[PDB]
Amino acid sequence: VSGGGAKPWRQKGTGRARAGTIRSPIWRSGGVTFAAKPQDHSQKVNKKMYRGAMKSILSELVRQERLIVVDNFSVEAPKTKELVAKLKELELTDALIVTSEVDENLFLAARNLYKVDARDVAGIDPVSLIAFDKVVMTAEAVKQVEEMLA
Amino acid sequence: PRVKRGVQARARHKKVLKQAKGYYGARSRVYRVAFQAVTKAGQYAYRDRRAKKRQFRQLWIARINAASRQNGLSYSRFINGLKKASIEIDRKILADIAVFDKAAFAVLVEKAKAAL
Amino acid sequence: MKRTFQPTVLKRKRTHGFRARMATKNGRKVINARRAKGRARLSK
RNA sequence: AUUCCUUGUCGGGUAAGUUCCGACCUGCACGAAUGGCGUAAUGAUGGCCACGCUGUCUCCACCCGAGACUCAGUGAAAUUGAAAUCGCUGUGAAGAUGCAGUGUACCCGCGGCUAGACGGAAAGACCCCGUGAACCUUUACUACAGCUUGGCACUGAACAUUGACCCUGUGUUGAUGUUCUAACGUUGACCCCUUAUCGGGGUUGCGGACAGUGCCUGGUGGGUAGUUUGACUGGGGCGG
RNA sequence: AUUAAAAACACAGCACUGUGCAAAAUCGUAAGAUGACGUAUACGGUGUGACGCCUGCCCGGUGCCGGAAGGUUAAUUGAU
RNA sequence: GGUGUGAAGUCAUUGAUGCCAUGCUUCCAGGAAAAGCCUCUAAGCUUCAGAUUGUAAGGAAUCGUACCCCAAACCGACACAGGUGGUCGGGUAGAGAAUACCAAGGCGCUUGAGAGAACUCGGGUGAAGGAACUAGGCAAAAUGGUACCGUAACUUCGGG
RNA sequence: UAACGGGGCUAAGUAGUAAACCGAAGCUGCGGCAAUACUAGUAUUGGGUAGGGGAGCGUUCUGUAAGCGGUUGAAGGUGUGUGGUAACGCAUGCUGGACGUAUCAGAAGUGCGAAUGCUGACAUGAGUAACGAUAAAGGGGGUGAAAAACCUCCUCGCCGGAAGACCAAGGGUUCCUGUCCAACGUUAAUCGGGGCAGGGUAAGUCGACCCCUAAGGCGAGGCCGAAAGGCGUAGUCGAU
RNA sequence: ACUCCGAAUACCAGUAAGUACUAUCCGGGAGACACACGGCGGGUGCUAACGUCCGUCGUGGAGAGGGAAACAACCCAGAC
RNA sequence: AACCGACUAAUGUUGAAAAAUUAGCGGAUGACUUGUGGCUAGGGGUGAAAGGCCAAUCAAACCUGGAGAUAGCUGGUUCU
RNA sequence: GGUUAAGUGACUAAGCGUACACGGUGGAUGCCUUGGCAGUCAGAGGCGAUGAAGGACGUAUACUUGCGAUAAGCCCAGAUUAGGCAGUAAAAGCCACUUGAGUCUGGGAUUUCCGAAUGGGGAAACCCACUUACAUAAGUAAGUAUCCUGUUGUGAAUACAUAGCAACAGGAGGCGAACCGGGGGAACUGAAACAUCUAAGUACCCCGAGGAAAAGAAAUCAACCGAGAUUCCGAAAGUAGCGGCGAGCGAAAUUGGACUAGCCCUUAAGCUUUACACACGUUAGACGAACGGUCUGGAAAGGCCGACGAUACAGGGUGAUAGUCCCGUAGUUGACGAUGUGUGUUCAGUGAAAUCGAGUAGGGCGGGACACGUGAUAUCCUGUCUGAAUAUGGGGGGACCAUCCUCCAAGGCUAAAUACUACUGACUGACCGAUAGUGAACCAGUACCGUGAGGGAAAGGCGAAAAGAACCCCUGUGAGGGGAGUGAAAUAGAACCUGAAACCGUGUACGUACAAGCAGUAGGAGCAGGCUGUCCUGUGACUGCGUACCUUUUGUAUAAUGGGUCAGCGACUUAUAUUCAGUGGCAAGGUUAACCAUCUAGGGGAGCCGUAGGGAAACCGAGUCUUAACUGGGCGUU
Repeated sequence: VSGGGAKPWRQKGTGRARAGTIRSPIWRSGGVTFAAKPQDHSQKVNKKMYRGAMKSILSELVRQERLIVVDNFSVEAPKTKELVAKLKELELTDALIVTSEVDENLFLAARNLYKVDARDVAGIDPVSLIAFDKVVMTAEAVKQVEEMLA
Repeated sequence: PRVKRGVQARARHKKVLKQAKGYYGARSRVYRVAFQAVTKAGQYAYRDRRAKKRQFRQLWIARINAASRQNGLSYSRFINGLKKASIEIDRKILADIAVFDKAAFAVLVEKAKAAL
Repeated sequence: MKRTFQPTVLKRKRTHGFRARMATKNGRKVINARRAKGRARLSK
């Protein structure tokens, strides 16, 4: 904090509580006793623990009937309106759509949709599998996820 | 994240202050004095819940002694009498009877005398 | 009673004035310092 | 202005004098430029005495003013755990408004007083402690500056004496002394840059391998600096 | 300066001592300064403190000055 | 308010700390500097340029200038009983710039009004006594001018 | 008083005998909670500082959450009722006027009565002390909402080697005029060195500038110095 | 600070009943190392001290409740 | 007398005033006093010497930085 | 019935208490934020004699912003288009409306004085000159610093010459938060004292850069196998060592990466310039989808109903909360000119020291640096004194010697990977939200304090909109208020959101003037309100009991400490490593680090831990150590 070099007043005589700096954390306008500095909140996850979690999640999706395997899932134009329709055929509004590779069209068609993400097998995360209400996987992507997760 | 203490800080202070309603001066207005006051009130209240049981029994015994002696027997002899007569009426009841049904008290006294 | 501040302008200038500060290295250090601090008044 | 014992003793002064003056000398513990003893004059100097003078005092009285008091206007302060804030005797972290027992006591101001609130003020200056601090001292420790010593360098030449060594008297080195000039010095003179008591260059004189400086080295070194200087302890020190 | 004005400091006078001038001494790493545009009747340090009468004994200690013979002794040298 | 118009306007005496005087006398501690200024020449220029004396014509810029200054305007945090260099200094009395009373001029100090206790402050007087006070005559009281008279020890011969 | 706690006591003392009773948070009874063992019941256990161990409450922030609640009233504030062993929760009237946020996780600037703590506000002392030289006022009139304090007149008093008049410094518009009186002015104020607006400072001769230099400063080159710089010549500044 | 003798207690060990989560070992975390009074045995002191130093037990510390007028440390007794 | 000073007393001590006022007091042609401007600076200056003074500060100024020195000490340390 | 007597006894409140109601003060809280804080990705990494930073004074029909006597501007070119003439801040006088209104960007012009400040001087923002031109009057303009380097002239003491002097040209000077190299260089502190040592080559001072700097191409390592400059990052490793062997300090070999580049003294690569090209980007910008009705309300973005866009649901604004109202966003486009970049192709330089390294290597003495403190101390630097060899040679390989290996010093240049961000842009946040966040959200490095260096604040919020209260009334043509009016709201009225507490009032109920103390507590009458009296609320006569809290202590009512009160803030954190425990994964295995990466994935096996111990060690090894050897014994085995 700015300033605070000078001793505010003499140690003895004034009748005041001893001070050494106007920027004591006791004083208004003073330091924070334990001022924060920028942190790295990253945690190690073991590679097996990540894969184990991912397998556990996919299994639970299956049992909860949230994993929806489709033969394919493609959008013809980069049009949101088309994707909404396709989703309505699958009778799902909120869904993660995991394909083997994300087409521009499907990526573009999904941007403006909330609670609809288009993700490649590479890009699937532990939270996203949990977060979206359904997970629509193409059968190719299933086989790719299998190899990815062991 | 930074936490401001205001809203909760006030609620604690207010709780104590509300318990100190009726105390004189600072003791109902000022948290530092009220807190001390509400604590000592709790301490007294604990001590007195015990000592209530002593005070009331002393009162009964004093009343029973009055009534027994009006009926010509000491408290000490009357309790012995009743014990010997196997009468297990508590001092709280006896003292109630001595006030509200003087005749019954006299009966009990006569029973007590017979046992002695 | 004679107090410590017995101002003369000339003595103020010759001691604390701009041309006095600018004459010495350490004076220039002061002017630069004050100019960095944002001080409206660099000299007396 | 020194004397412990001590108000020494004697004399003076006073009715009465631990002070004063004179003197004595068993000077605890005067003493001759840290001067000794005198000494006119001087001193907002210390002590003592006297006259005058007086409210200094016996022993205060009265009076004149400025406050204090009252009214109107303005309007602080230190302090403050909270107070429904008595006496006494006792008790008790050992000196009680607050505990016990008891005595006394209608409620509230104003003018006064200061006995208590261990009243207010300033985290006791005393004392101790801290392996605290500072500054001061020295024949504390360790350093350093400065001073100084020698070696080497800048630094040379002739001789003369002499030492060692070398050979066969001879060289090679080392001192020592004299002499010399060419390094070096010059805070002598003159010339020029140049209108210049700086400086530089030139010339010359006087010095001269000296001085002086660098590196190394012994000494000296409270001049300066950093520090250390135990603990127990019927406070602490001293002693142990 | 603001609890001490004095018997404390200074003082003229006195004495010791350093200092031959690029003076000693002091400031400064140095250059350069003061000393002094002075030159021992001067300058510096130390003490004493007008004036009068005086100022005794001790050179073991510690200074300082002088002496160098010997002893001890650094760098250096480098015999064995 | 404005303008208008206006008498006498001398003499003597006294007399500065002002002036002559940056003098004079004397002393030792031995008393700025530099320029303006006068003069002299040098190099240099010699119908010149310059110099002198005169006569016309023109110029002389720029900045300050209010106000306070024994202070309510400066320095003291205050509209603060303090501090702040220099100049001027009338009358009577007086040696005097002391002091008293006044002049010129300036002020009544930015809370008032009552009352007339204790006690505090600053003063006045005091019977009898007179330092008995007190650490101590602290404080008070006292003395206090001029002229003349007169004046001890002591003394370094000045003093005292 | 003050050596029974007091009253008072000749037993209300002392010793004893008999049979009673009072008396604690002890024991029991009744209801409830918890710890630990065992097999929901038993059994035991539950004073507590330093300290160890265990379990929670609430706060801000992230996800959950573009969900959920909200101008048909969020947060906050203030009452009331109610629930739990507690931290606290829930509901709700009034106020308020736009946010809030379940649940489960996650992360902390996560909880204040103390530190002669820090900042702000507001108390107490208290309508108390004091209102700044004891040079001094009195009255008539005026203006004004109002006059002890401003204007004016007549008196009085005070300074007069100053409490007058100037100048330098220093300050900086305080000067003059009109207007205003909130704050400022230790009261009031019509007044003011206050606020606001306008005006006001006229130079060949005063002063500055300027020429000149003192102490001294700076200082081309220079000399010296790790660097920065120091010193200093020629110069150039510098008034008192 | 003598012993021809010599207890009670205490301690060491064994055997045995009953009661008790005791003892021990290895780890994580401490705190504390100013103690006080009372009884008993003593030193010191005056067989003084609300003295001082030990041993040992109790209480206080860290303990409320009742008694001892009031009274940490005494008597009774351990507060979900 | 001015001026410079500061010996005594009283007042004052939340002052009129962070050193004054009042009454007295000393020096008052000198080692005097005063204005303006210069110079000396922190282990440094300056000192007729009091450790005095160097901006109401001095046995080592003030400011900023090292710097959150260190503090075996004191205080304080927040819900159930 | 009266009188008397005795007993008994309400009704007082000067004031005070408690409770409640309504206020005041005050500014907490909540909500909000035009400001901060920390970053990421880019940019640009300098500005200045062509006069900076920063200022002074001016400038339009006080201050801030802009500008500079051409003074909120002038010009020019692009771009843009209905309003504009800066703000406070209204007025006023005006201009303009499809393009000379204006705005935006760029480039020109102008650019007082001060400031390196440079003609000289100087108290910064002032004063005074010389030269040369001009003017004729007593003016105007331009030029005029110092140093360094070079080149020309001149040109002393002595001939020559040199010094000196002058002219000319080209540089430089100052400022800036950090990063960088170098010259100097503390102390507190730690070592539980202190001196070696530490702190620390840190802080600080100085000098010099640059967009980076530095370093760099083996007289290097290694180990008989080999590697191949430098820099940075991960390991090896808190290992070897160093060390009052204390406190502490701390490598390398080797290995995983990032990046890679070498080139010349017979003259190179690179760098800089110069132009010519070309590419290539930047620099004003433009277009930019889709919503109605109804309900609540002051207002609709909310609700209800039904639509519609989405390569656009980033974000902001609009009278509450908006995909569809607005500004934007996605996407698509835009540069005359000016810039930047990268390529060639040129130029003119530089590199550059010339020519392979002698006062050098090595040595002695003194120091210093290397993790290494002089130690047995290799190596490096050098103040001083010395001093080779010179490929048949020399350096190193941790005393030293031999052998062997490896390298070639005494000349140079060299990108990238690396460091930093005062400044510009965009974006992000389990960062702050007005006592916080910057000292500074506000006219803040201001006010204020100080001689000065320097120190250094407080201070946000009416409303959707000022609609900021016409007019009337009291009052001093006041202050302040009451009406009226405005507004959804005026206890939103400018002393303005919310509006806590301390603290102060008014009103009402009850208590209280014979009564002794931590002010309560257990009990309890009476009175007053409700509700309807084995209720609730308020008060509380009277009785019992009862000496605050904190701290510190053997022990505190203590007359020991601290606190006037309230509100706000104020103290076990963070990083890294070691260890123990819980939990999870995997399991005789577990795990990756830097880094790479289409980036929480996946790669990456360097390394670490476990899997064997014993011994000082070599070494041995389910054993080993001890000893001549153990009947043994220590530790281990399981």
